[PDB]
Amino acid sequence: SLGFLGAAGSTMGAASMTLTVQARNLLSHWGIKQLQARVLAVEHYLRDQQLLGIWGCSGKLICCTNVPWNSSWSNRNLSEIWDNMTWLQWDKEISNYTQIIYGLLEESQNQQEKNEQDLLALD
Amino acid sequence: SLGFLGAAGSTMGAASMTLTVQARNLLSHWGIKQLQARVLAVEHYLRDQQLLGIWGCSGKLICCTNVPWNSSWSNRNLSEIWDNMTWLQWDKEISNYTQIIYGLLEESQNQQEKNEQDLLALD
Amino acid sequence: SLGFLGAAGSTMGAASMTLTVQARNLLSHWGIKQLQARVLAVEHYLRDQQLLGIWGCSGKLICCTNVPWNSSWSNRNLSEIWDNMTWLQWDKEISNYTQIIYGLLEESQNQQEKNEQDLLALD
Amino acid sequence: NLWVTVYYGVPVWKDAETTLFCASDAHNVWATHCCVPTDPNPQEIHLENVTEEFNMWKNNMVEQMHEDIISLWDQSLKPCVKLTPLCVTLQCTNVTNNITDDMRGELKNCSFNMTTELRDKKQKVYSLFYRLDVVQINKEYRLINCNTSAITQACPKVSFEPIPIHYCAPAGFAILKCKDKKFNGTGPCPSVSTVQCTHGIKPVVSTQLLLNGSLAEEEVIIRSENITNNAKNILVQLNTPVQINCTRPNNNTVKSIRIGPGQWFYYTGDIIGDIRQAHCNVSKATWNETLGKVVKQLRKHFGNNTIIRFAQSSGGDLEVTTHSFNCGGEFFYCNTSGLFNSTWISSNDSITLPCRIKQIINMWQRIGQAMYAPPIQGVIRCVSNITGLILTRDGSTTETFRPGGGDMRDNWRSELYKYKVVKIEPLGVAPTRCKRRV
Amino acid sequence: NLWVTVYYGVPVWKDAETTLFCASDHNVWATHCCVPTDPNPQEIHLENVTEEFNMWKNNMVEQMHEDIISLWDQSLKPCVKLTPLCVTLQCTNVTNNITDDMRGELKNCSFNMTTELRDKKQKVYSLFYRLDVVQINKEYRLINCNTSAITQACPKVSFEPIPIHYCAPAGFAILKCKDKKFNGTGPCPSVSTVQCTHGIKPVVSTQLLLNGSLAEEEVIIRSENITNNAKNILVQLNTPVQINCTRPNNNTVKSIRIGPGQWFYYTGDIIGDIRQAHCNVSKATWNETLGKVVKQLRKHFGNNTIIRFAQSSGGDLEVTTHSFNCGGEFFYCNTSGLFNSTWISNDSITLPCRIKQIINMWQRIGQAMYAPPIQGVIRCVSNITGLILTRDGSTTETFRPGGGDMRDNWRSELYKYKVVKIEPLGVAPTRCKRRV
Amino acid sequence: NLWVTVYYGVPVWKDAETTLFCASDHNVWATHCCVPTDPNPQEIHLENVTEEFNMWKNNMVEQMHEDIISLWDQSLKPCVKLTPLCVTLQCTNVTNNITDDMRGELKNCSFNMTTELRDKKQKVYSLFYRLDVVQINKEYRLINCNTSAITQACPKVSFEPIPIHYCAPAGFAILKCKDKKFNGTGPCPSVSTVQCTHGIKPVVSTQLLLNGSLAEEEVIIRSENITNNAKNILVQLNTPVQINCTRPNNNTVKSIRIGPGQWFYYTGDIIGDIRQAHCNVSKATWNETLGKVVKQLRKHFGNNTIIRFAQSSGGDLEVTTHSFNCGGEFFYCNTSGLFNSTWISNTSNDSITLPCRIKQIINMWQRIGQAMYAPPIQGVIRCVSNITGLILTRDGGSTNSTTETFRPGGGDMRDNWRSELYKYKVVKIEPLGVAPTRCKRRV
Ligand SMILES: *[C@@H]1O[C@H](CO)[C@@H](O[C@@H]2O[C@H](CO)[C@@H](O[C@@H]3O[C@H](CO[C@H]4O[C@H](CO)[C@@H](O)[C@H](O)[C@@H]4O)[C@@H](O)[C@H](O[C@H]4O[C@H](CO)[C@@H](O)[C@H](O)[C@@H]4O)[C@@H]3O)[C@H](O)[C@H]2NC(C)=O)[C@H](O)[C@H]1NC(C)=O
Ligand SMILES: *[C@@H]1O[C@H](CO)[C@@H](O[C@@H]2O[C@H](CO)[C@@H](O[C@@H]3O[C@H](CO[C@H]4O[C@H](CO)[C@@H](O)[C@H](O)[C@@H]4O)[C@@H](O)[C@H](O[C@H]4O[C@H](CO)[C@@H](O)[C@H](O)[C@@H]4O)[C@@H]3O)[C@H](O)[C@H]2NC(C)=O)[C@H](O)[C@H]1NC(C)=O
Ligand SMILES: *[C@@H]1O[C@H](CO)[C@@H](O[C@@H]2O[C@H](CO)[C@@H](O)[C@H](O)[C@H]2NC(C)=O)[C@H](O)[C@H]1NC(C)=O
Ligand SMILES: *[C@@H]1O[C@H](CO)[C@@H](O[C@@H]2O[C@H](CO)[C@@H](O)[C@H](O)[C@H]2NC(C)=O)[C@H](O)[C@H]1NC(C)=O
Ligand SMILES: *[C@@H]1O[C@H](CO)[C@@H](O[C@@H]2O[C@H](CO)[C@@H](O)[C@H](O)[C@H]2NC(C)=O)[C@H](O)[C@H]1NC(C)=O
Ligand SMILES: *[C@@H]1O[C@H](CO)[C@@H](O[C@@H]2O[C@H](CO)[C@@H](O)[C@H](O)[C@H]2NC(C)=O)[C@H](O)[C@H]1NC(C)=O
Ligand SMILES: *[C@@H]1O[C@H](CO)[C@@H](O[C@@H]2O[C@H](CO)[C@@H](O)[C@H](O)[C@H]2NC(C)=O)[C@H](O)[C@H]1NC(C)=O
Ligand SMILES: *[C@@H]1O[C@H](CO)[C@@H](O[C@@H]2O[C@H](CO)[C@@H](O)[C@H](O)[C@H]2NC(C)=O)[C@H](O)[C@H]1NC(C)=O
Ligand SMILES: *[C@@H]1O[C@H](CO)[C@@H](O)[C@H](O)[C@H]1NC(C)=O
Ligand SMILES: *[C@@H]1O[C@H](CO)[C@@H](O)[C@H](O)[C@H]1NC(C)=O
Ligand SMILES: *[C@@H]1O[C@H](CO)[C@@H](O)[C@H](O)[C@H]1NC(C)=O
Ligand SMILES: *[C@@H]1O[C@H](CO)[C@@H](O)[C@H](O)[C@H]1NC(C)=O
Ligand SMILES: *[C@@H]1O[C@H](CO)[C@@H](O)[C@H](O)[C@H]1NC(C)=O
Repeated sequence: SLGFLGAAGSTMGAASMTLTVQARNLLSHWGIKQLQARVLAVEHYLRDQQLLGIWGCSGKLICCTNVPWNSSWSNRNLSEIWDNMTWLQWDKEISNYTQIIYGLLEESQNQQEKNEQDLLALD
Repeated sequence: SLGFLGAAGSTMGAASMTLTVQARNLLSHWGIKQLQARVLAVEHYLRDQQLLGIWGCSGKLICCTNVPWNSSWSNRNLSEIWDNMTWLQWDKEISNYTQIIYGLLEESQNQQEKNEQDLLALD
Repeated sequence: SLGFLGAAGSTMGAASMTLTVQARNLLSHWGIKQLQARVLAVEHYLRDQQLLGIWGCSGKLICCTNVPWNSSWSNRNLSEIWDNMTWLQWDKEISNYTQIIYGLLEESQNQQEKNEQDLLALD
Repeated sequence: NLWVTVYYGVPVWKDAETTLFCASDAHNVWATHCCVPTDPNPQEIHLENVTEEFNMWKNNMVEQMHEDIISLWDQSLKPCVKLTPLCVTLQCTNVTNNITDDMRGELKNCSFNMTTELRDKKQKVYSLFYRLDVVQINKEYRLINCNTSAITQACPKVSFEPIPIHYCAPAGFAILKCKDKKFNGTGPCPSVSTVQCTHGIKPVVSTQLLLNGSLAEEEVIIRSENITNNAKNILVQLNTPVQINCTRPNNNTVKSIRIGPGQWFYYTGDIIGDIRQAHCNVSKATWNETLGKVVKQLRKHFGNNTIIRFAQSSGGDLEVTTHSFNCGGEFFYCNTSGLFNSTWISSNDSITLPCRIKQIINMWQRIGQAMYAPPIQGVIRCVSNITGLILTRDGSTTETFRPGGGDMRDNWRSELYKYKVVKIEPLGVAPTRCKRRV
Repeated sequence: NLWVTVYYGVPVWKDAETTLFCASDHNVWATHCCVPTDPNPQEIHLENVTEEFNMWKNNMVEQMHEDIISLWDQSLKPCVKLTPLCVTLQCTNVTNNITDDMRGELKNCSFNMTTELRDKKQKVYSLFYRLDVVQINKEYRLINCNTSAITQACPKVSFEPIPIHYCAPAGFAILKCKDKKFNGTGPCPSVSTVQCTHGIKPVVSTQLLLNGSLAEEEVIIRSENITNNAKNILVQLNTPVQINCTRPNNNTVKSIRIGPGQWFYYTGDIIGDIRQAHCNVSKATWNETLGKVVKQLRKHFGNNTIIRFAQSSGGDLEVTTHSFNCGGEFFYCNTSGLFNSTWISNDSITLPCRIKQIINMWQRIGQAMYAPPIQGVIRCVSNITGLILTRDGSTTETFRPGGGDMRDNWRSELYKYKVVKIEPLGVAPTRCKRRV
Repeated sequence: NLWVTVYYGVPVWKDAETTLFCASDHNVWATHCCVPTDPNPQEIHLENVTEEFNMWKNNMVEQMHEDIISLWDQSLKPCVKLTPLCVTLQCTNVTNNITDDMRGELKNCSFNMTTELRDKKQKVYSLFYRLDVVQINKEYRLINCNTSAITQACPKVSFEPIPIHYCAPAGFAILKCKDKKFNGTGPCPSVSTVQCTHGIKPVVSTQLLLNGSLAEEEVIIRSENITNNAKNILVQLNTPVQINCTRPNNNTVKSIRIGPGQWFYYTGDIIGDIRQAHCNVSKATWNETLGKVVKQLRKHFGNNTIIRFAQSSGGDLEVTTHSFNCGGEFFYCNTSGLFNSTWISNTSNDSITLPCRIKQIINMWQRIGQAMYAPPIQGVIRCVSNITGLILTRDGGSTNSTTETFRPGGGDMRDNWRSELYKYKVVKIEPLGVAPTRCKRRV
């Protein structure tokens, strides 16, 4: 019971056990400022949900994919990443490669939408 | 079709077969009252969809879970619950304990996801 | 690649390989016109997502369903549909049967959910 | 051996407060262009085996109707001429040339120095006034509003005629309607239905009698929050309209002067023919039958051996003590003592109610915002249906009832009592024998 | 044995109407109110897509019309209301420095105006351009005193047209017609998709279209129904005609306080000779341009048919002359000298111009603007990129300058664009079934 | 060997800007527009999180500034417009019941005012302070006649600050610095997350900051750039200094109509002696306060530097005096008695009395064209407040000499806000991210 972002600063492998706590708080002229803010909260939420959708991770807090990890992005050990490191630090270390990884996640899912359809057609 | 709320008053069993009808009718200074009405409808929709997602019931109208039912919450016979009572009555009886059940559902899903990740890593 | 709607005019088969190109661009007094524009985009996005959810196609780009195709809607050969026609043409051709098909898809998923619940209860 | 199962799309609801929007249907002060026209095909869903509790005395649909009406009224006047140049000394004499005793001393003939299109020029004009709008200063008079407010002239091209407004719930909400013909506004209603929009409601403004509303289906219905408490008003819904014919027999000629660049003032120039009072005609027998029915229903709450007496209003502002309404665009103040003068104990003969007319109107019981109702050229006649009453009971063996009123929310409750707004709560949980497979 | 398969992200669209917003990269068009735009906008060519456009039913035009009017009014809302000026004026003629062309054009008016203190008055003497002053019966009033109020335009706000880009909301797209020789009504074989239009300058003019786009190859004549004499003809040129407009008089501008921080601007005097404002075009350039127009009209009306041009037949100054905003001054130029000709199978043209300070723009009544005079001498150089012509209701067709409806200036730039809604969801048969 | 795994709900964030709304808990801070506060706000301490804060680049301050200006204008907008008042005034000196300080300070004016009827006039006489009236050539006009219009503030609307809590929208959070002795520009070793700020009272003042937060441990000296002679220094005090302000004169307030529904308020008369408004500061407390300030300034300027305090160099009253709103009246107090000392090597019930001027025509926020008339208040006014911080400017004398001089500064309202909003920054929550794991997706 750490609270919202109470795990920040904690080891990545430990902080990953409280994902629900942050996830459930993302949707939590003077009236226009409020109305605009409400709209933004929705827009940001939906953009992240759309990415999970196109990557095939809809409905999950933890999603495994078939994009292999490239040592170019990071050559750190799992005992150095999931332990002896927090998420704020990790985000900075691989900030460059975020766009690349996202592109690959999308490509992979689109290929697997096609492969599934072909198998069903063969059945 | 009985119409949008036509199933109300029928037994829970009978009403469980019309879920599509009620679900599809969600989402569907004077311009501010109209925008507020629109924004509010969206926010409520998304908040309920978020809970279903957190609990693992993503994109489904009926979900079975791994949380056992406690006789403390209600000890009625299933034949009474499904054949005599309607949903309005049921909800009033269990207005209490709603947040116990919801908390358990969030916990159960988090554990399930962790376990699936471990099996995939081992396989 | 081709860019947004760059596949328009291509055959349906070829065009189907660019679905993520269009999907990512669906979501993203004076200042009120700006809010209305934002709200409207969200509403359209969500209505399509809700509909996919009802049909059991949540999170998918290519969703196979169990509603059979009727010759009364269109009786073309598959090679004609997928290799000669484009999507703009197809949409015009079967415009009259859109609601029929959608109604059938909703009914089919409701039956599928009922069947799953009974099987799990029987186990 | 049971498991928790989650169901989405569950047909349940909770009482809730939300903001409604108007739809109306397809120039007028009701600004219906600001509403979104509804679907020509309405839907109503009867809910079989559903009983629900309604409470018309705690209904926020009423509060919203009130606020939107006030707001549109004010918005309508925003682009209209401000008659600030009229707060001048008026030099007035009596209109005596063609008067019957009916209006002796009621009309005044006033002369004054009015502004013109050019800043450096003045004009002398004269006009007729109805006395109720003019007060003596010391023959020197001023308009009644000079020491409290500015007056905005109503725009001559915009009608005040009520247009039915349909109020619609936002998605995620629903409006439940009570179909019980004997329902008195409070408690369980055995037969209900669901609608998305209300019937059209005409925003008729009146003070003692309710005009052009809905009629009760079977019997006169007495509704109150607590009938026991004489501090509350009683709303009465009738089973038959009582037809009332109202008129201003005088033929007014309307003149217009320029008062500034792009602005003009409208006023009564003269009167053609003789001068007689405005009045309303109510058939006596129909009124007597109607009132007798009201008495029978009142006896059900006060006792069969209690005498019921009707009396005229005892005092208060003219807006409260008389029956005030907008007839043809003019504002009438009718004396109803001729309708409520009878004690009830265990051939074209009509009742005539004299009516006075005012041009400077202070609506919605507010101070600081007056409206000038420009005169309407010609002779005015309007016919309307009395569909209900607002009565107030006094504090022995005899009870006394008088016309009550003055609070506009009561006029609304009489149409909105049938509806309540609820929130739809589609997500629910119940035990089943289905265990998730993992 | 085929089953319905649902596809999401399908490249399909429908004709649609939505709200568009601006992205326009001290100015009346309030570009600070627009979003910043894309430094490098994308365009996608829709190879093998043919789509229909109809410029006369394009609601983008109607929205531009509404936005332009609202922006205009918003810039005037916070400016001083010149109501103390609606007084009797004592006026005499300015005959001190007149050429024969200016005889009776300017008047010297004296009046008693308000000042900072309510108690005091001041005598003011200003010059007017006659068209703004109407005789009362040497007693005159400003023309607007019976119908409207005057708002002084703020001296700090420029009226110079600045390009405005219109952008569609997500879920919508703007199709653009890339075909040359496209007249605006019918199939367009080469189209592309953009999110925002190119910038359009909101230039206000009445007979000649100024500073617009040029036709790619040849004069294009567009109309809703060319054989219907009730319709206007919009002619797009493929070459500019350069026009030089001048107000040669050197104005000295004075100002007074008329109220509590309120001030009025007016012409005090004029240095040197007063001459009429005028516009110049080359005769040869104009004759070549007009000949091209004639050739294209001939294709539509027939060979060995006489094509005649004539001056506008009548109506208000705003439609009988070519009006425009030059340096902030409002000119009303006589184009008869351009359109006086008959066509059958160094040396310039000078057009006289009048100037007004009280402006009733967008054909509205009750809202009038006062344009402060500008100190100094003004010259503008602009390109004529099109014409608005009407066809006179035999063996001879007669064309006259037309105009008066601002929607037409808009259409000349927006004819290439259409708004559609994206419909990403759809179905088709295929040999695929869902496992149960 | 390793695969990309996507996580949602990851506890990370980025610097970000957004629009904050107010939550509150007859004023000019539209507290009725604001939503209510959370009776049980949740402050979450973040263990092992170091976050960099910069109070000088904090846009919360800019947003508060704009909100205050807009709220101010909205509350004034519907009130009576005193344009009938810009008339020639005939004025003489008040000589009856005058002490020596108030000599020529107060004037007795008469004028021809309008009435409800357009045809009539009334002769009204009111008292005005000499700061509001400027001579025309005994002929005077109000100071605003040649630059602005006057709106009378509505008598029913207070000017007493009500705490405002700013709240982030969902998707955003506010990080708070709990590091005591935080100078406001630097990494903060101990932080917590809140959704709403504490309640900040939008107190308006110039040279001395009133009714703010106190430093937890010791006086804190903060500036954008301490070595830049062009920057102001914000000093947060450890203990409050109590200041007692009053206007002893018993004003009788009169009201007339100047048009239909338009009431004008003015001072009619004064009962008894006419004395100068003033503020009292405990002498001993003030002397201890400066000694503490000096010890801290030395950390930046050295021991061998003499620290001298001096009065403001000059300018408009709004920047040379201590301005504040007391009881609804506007005071301009001359703080020369507070900043007249030299500290070399850091060297009862007495008090310092500061004379104050009263002004009714107010031009706030350093704007031109929008002027307000503050109605006089019936009766005698006294208010007690806490000095919680100072704004100082610096004459960089130590560069050339052994003596450094500090003077009262301020006047830019943004600096008053920075005083409270230095502990907070807005960040955007970024719930998505990836990391390598051993997990793969079954096909
Ligand atoms: C209870 O409900 C009744 C309706 O049943 C209301 O009575 C109506 O009141 C309106 C005015 O508010 C009357 O409308 C006026 O009627 C005049 C006569 O109409 C005849 O001639 C026209 C052709 O010219 C026919 O179409 C029509 O059927 C009649 O045969 C018109 O001349 C008036 O138009 C002029 O004035 C209006 C002012 O708003 C302008 O906008 C117009 O442009 C024009 O200058 C107008 O239409 C209506 O006739 C009345 N009906 C009846 C049956 O009497 C009651 O008022 C209502 N009760 C309450 C309290 O509101
Ligand atoms: C720093 O912080 C301090 C507080 O810690 C502020 O001081 C307060 O200032 C307000 C406003 O001047 C004071 O409130 C006023 O008090 C008047 C005196 O009566 C009081 O005492 C009697 C007797 O016990 C009580 O019966 C009465 O209710 C009061 O408690 C009242 O007359 C005032 O009310 C009138 O004016 C207001 C205007 O807003 C109207 O709304 C009312 O209807 C009425 O006409 C008002 O209540 C308060 O007492 C002061 N507190 C203390 C402890 O002294 C400083 O002002 C602040 N510093 C700065 C710069 O803002
Ligand atoms: C902040 O850092 C400290 C030091 O590493 C963490 O404390 C350790 O926590 C683990 C897990 O509970 C214990 O097994 C160790 O014994 C603790 N170390 C010491 C020295 O006591 C602390 O958990 C971190 N905080 C957060 C929120 O992650
Ligand atoms: C209806 O109004 C009456 C009158 O106020 C209420 O009865 C009173 O109740 C109080 C206690 O709350 C007693 O002290 C009074 O003596 C009672 N007066 C009378 C005349 O009985 C009554 O409770 C109200 N009923 C409802 C449903 O609100
Ligand atoms: C109100 O006016 C209506 C007419 O507008 C009256 O109805 C008329 O009644 C007389 C009675 O003899 C009949 O001759 C007429 O034919 C009726 N007219 C219509 C329209 O049917 C009605 O009686 C009047 N009521 C009162 C009490 O004034
Ligand atoms: C603009 O070009 C279109 C062709 O692209 C012309 O449309 C044709 O008009 C004729 C005569 O009415 C019809 O018979 C054809 O069927 C139309 N073709 C199409 C594709 O619609 C149009 O008339 C031209 N308009 C102008 C002003 O030049
Ligand atoms: C507030 O305190 C911090 C921490 O001591 C000061 O930060 C130093 O600033 C200098 C100049 O840019 C840098 O070279 C140092 O590296 C910073 N120190 C650290 C630990 O990062 C800051 O300057 C102080 N601000 C004021 C106004 O005194
Ligand atoms: C400011 O005013 C307060 C009163 O509001 C003074 O405090 C009082 O001091 C006397 C000293 O004899 C005590 O008996 C009272 O009990 C104190 N009252 C309160 C409420 O504390 C304070 O001394 C004044 N300060 C200055 C600088 O004038
Ligand atoms: C209401 O109850 C009757 C049995 O008395 C049943 O036949 C009917 O179907 C029920 N209505 C609904 C909506 O379930
Ligand atoms: C100014 O007013 C005086 C009267 O006070 C009048 O005689 C004079 O003609 C007016 N002057 C002008 C220019 O209107
Ligand atoms: C008011 O006092 C000042 C003091 O300097 C003096 O100069 C002035 O003449 C006095 N005015 C009157 C009217 O007494
Ligand atoms: C102040 O006025 C009073 C009368 O109200 C008088 O008795 C007293 O002497 C005057 N004091 C001074 C200093 O003028
Ligand atoms: C102020 O405090 C210092 C010590 O910090 C002391 O030496 C000095 O005498 C004090 N001054 C007064 C006036 O009390």
